[PDB]
Amino acid sequence: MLIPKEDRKKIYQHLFQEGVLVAKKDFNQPKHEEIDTKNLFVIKALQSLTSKGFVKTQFSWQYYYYTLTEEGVVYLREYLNLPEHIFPATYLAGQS
Amino acid sequence: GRVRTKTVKRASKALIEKYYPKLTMDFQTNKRLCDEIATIQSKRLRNKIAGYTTHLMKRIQKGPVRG
Amino acid sequence: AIISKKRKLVADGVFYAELNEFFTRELAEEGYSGVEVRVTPTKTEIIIRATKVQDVVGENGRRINELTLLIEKRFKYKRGTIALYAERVHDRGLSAVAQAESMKFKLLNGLAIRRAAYGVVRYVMESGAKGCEVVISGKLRAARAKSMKFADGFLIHSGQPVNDFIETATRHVLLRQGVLGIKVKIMKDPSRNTSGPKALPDAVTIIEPKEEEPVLEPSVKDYRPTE
Amino acid sequence: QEVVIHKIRINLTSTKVKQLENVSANIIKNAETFKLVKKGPVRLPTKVLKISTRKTPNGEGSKTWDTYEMRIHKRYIDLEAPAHIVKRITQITIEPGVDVEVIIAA
RNA sequence: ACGGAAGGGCACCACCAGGAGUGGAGCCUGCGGCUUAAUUUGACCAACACGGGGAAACUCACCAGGUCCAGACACAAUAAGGAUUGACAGAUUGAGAGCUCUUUCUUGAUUUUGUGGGUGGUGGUGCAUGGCCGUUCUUAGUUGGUGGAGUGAUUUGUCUGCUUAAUUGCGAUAACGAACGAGACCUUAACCUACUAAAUAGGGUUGCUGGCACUUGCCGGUUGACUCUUCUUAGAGGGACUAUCGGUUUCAAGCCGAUGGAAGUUUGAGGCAAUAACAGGUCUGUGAUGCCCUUAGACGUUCUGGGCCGCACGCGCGCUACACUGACGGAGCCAGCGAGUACAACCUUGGCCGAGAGGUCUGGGUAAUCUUGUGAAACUCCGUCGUGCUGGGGAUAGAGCAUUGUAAUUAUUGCUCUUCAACGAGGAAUUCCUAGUAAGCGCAAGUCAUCAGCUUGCGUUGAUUACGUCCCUGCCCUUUGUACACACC
Ligand SMILES: [Mg+2]
Ligand SMILES: [Mg+2]
Ligand SMILES: [Mg+2]
Ligand SMILES: [Mg+2]
Ligand SMILES: [Mg+2]
Ligand SMILES: [Mg+2]
Ligand SMILES: [Mg+2]
Ligand SMILES: [Mg+2]
Ligand SMILES: [Mg+2]
Ligand SMILES: [Mg+2]
Ligand SMILES: [Mg+2]
Ligand SMILES: [Mg+2]
Ligand SMILES: [Mg+2]
Ligand SMILES: [Mg+2]
Ligand SMILES: [Mg+2]
Ligand SMILES: [Mg+2]
Ligand SMILES: [Mg+2]
Ligand SMILES: [Mg+2]
Ligand SMILES: [Mg+2]
Ligand SMILES: [Mg+2]
Ligand SMILES: [Mg+2]
Ligand SMILES: [Mg+2]
Ligand SMILES: [Mg+2]
Ligand SMILES: [Mg+2]
Ligand SMILES: [Mg+2]
Ligand SMILES: [Mg+2]
Ligand SMILES: [Mg+2]
Ligand SMILES: [Mg+2]
Ligand SMILES: [Mg+2]
Ligand SMILES: [Mg+2]
Ligand SMILES: [Mg+2]
Ligand SMILES: [Mg+2]
Ligand SMILES: [Mg+2]
Ligand SMILES: [Mg+2]
Ligand SMILES: [Mg+2]
Ligand SMILES: [Mg+2]
Repeated sequence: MLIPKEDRKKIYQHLFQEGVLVAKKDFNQPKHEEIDTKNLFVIKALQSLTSKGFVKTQFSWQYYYYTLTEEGVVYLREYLNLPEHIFPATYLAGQS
Repeated sequence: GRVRTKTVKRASKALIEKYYPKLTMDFQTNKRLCDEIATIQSKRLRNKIAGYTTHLMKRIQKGPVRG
Repeated sequence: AIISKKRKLVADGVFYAELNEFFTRELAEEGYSGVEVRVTPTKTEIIIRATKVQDVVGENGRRINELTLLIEKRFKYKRGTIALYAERVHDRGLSAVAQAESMKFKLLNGLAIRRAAYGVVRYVMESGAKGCEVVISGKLRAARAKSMKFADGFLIHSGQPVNDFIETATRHVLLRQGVLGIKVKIMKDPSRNTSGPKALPDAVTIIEPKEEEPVLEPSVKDYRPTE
Repeated sequence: QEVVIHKIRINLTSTKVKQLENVSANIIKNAETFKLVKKGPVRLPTKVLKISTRKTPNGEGSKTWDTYEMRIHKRYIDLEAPAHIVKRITQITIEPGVDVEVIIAA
């Protein structure tokens, strides 16, 4: 997919700062939620990342659950050039 | 077409054979006895059991019967 | 959030269906059994009953965490207002869902169909169940379809005893030549079935009478009078 | 200084009965324990949520339908009761399934 | 398994006695055939108002065309002196499409062209499959463990009788104990002046008033007070178990009648509902799916328009009718299931307009609160009509007014005026049904932006005739015969 690099930057940076996406299956919608970009290339970008081996996908009731695996974290950190001591929001020990 | 299938007949037979001194001729007293001395799950089955128990009691009172 | 109460309950039910199917998709490798949705004044607790609880939690307790995040975005919840909880199944033998998933996994590894089915039945009856049954339908080593039936104990079929005691589970297994359909039925022990009836509808229990001695004819035994 | 009675109202919902009735009974017991005046757990007509559905997913076969339904029981309660004990009662004794809602109506 | 073989039992998807019908007519809808670019397709008791299939767009699957990649990933290849992307204006187009061209400008490694591979597919195969449902079969039928008989396939248990709706029981017994089915069980409908209670349900007394009567009474209004739960609700419970009695029964299972009852058909109605099976249907519900096909001008996806509705013709559900037990006017005025707006715009009261459809202004209702007492139709009372295809019938058309809709022509639908056709109770034949049942009558809900003549439910008025049989069509068990086992097709 041909994604302008700034919208792809938004996608990658959001996926990193928290770690998960839902991405309703309905294409052609104007804006994906909490991303302010088109849902279509959100879905396609996470599909490409999964094909890489960085995002585990899970389709159920059209809501494309996305989760970031460790090599995904490393790849995003190298791409986002953010310091190597910050982890996505999932890794935070928000336990019981 | 009321035939009172296996369960009620066997239960009433055991009821008579284990509790004849306490059983009576009356349906309501034997109904309370069935409630107290046996754990019948529903209440329609309890009523059928008490009714057949009363019938068997009446037959026994008339005379000695098989089984 | 204002909405009709009947519509609110329907939405709650469809949300529970949401959660159950999503967890079935995700935690299938975990021997998923069931999910409970408890609603408090502040938190929407979601208890997960699964076999591999420690793997469900994951390292440092992050897996559950990210799962929670998905829910918070699946239903537009708020942080803190929702929280997951992973619990071990009370007895993995009795839950037909877990057995169905486990023996689907066994089928996935090319294990013998008859051997896997009989092992499942044996384990279930070992758990204390009053009867188990498994239907394996599909292309069992032949082009023509056929259904194999394995059973032991007794399985009722009519009346809500079918709902009160026997629990069923249906699964699909993907092989290199087609799909196999798997149906698992377990009739739990009614005596141990809490929160409901504790016996079959026609199960009649008669209390054994106590034996007493009557011979004492006069027996005017006197207590000390009180006033 | 919350002596002003809020004439507060507690309403309930569920798709099941025994736990709903249990919650209502506990609410009434709590209300009587601290000497509160009330209108009892007034029963509301159980709304039957019904869908008819054709059984066959493909239209073939003899015409066979089915009806699925829940029942919703409401059993609202209102209290002419003090402030803090009432809110404590609402925030305690909660059972999954039964849904509690509170209206001040003051 | 079958018998135009026997015995014993059953069923209004059988009949008798009937009722209402359909088949005759218009129309609506679904098939076939024809036609067409397409008139998309699957079903042929158990296909045909069925796929929730009431499709104007979408739906969609068909047709004439126009777009785009929503071809991940790996490698090679170009390539940062441009891999590429996009576009004003014009030709082109149906388009205000940079689809394609004229010119040029913009854009930056996401891409582009080749290989592998992958996805998408209402593409094919239900004769590869799952799941589900239908049917065999609404009948009462199945099964294995020790034991007996057979060399054996198999058999007895599962039966001579009687009884039951029932392999339901009484029993007799090479059978004994058991399991599934039936029953039991849940929902629903009754009955509860017994309990708990209620300004989201009702009632009484008394206030504050209205009117009429004049005697202190009647019919009303008030969210003023006190009190109650008979009805209305819904929880725990009670109640019927063929209870008592009389007949009849190897006197046992049980049947028949009367009485008391609310209820005596299993109390009515259902929901689940066994073994075995069908090459029954569904890939067109599924991101359920194996294989095969396609994967760039695509069978992917989207846009425009058309079709799924055509019409020499046959058939299947129905609706309106052929009138006097009626049509049309007024007046009376009676329900029960429902449903109803939030990130959207639902149910609509009430007040003004319009003759109506409808319009407008406000106000309730996220619901025992408001629509709503859904003041519904049939029905009832008084009149007009008067046996005339007539004031029946309202199809087919002409014109106009509105609503939903981006869009209504191939009339969406509603309303107003007019033409008013066939239709005279419908052959052979054939369907459904034994009590609040059939039938008549409508209302609600699912389809729904608008549209039902459909279906699922609900209630109103409410019967004639059975209360039996194996004669037709079948079903269950037993006996017998068979040259049948793809099993009398
Ligand atoms: Mg049973
Ligand atoms: Mg049953
Ligand atoms: Mg017939
Ligand atoms: Mg006849
Ligand atoms: Mg007719
Ligand atoms: Mg006709
Ligand atoms: Mg005809
Ligand atoms: Mg056609
Ligand atoms: Mg049939
Ligand atoms: Mg239409
Ligand atoms: Mg189109
Ligand atoms: Mg179309
Ligand atoms: Mg085209
Ligand atoms: Mg598809
Ligand atoms: Mg397509
Ligand atoms: Mg088939
Ligand atoms: Mg059957
Ligand atoms: Mg043997
Ligand atoms: Mg036999
Ligand atoms: Mg009462
Ligand atoms: Mg007698
Ligand atoms: Mg019944
Ligand atoms: Mg076939
Ligand atoms: Mg396909
Ligand atoms: Mg059609
Ligand atoms: Mg039909
Ligand atoms: Mg009239
Ligand atoms: Mg009403
Ligand atoms: Mg009316
Ligand atoms: Mg005329
Ligand atoms: Mg007329
Ligand atoms: Mg009529
Ligand atoms: Mg229809
Ligand atoms: Mg009969
Ligand atoms: Mg032969
Ligand atoms: Mg012949």
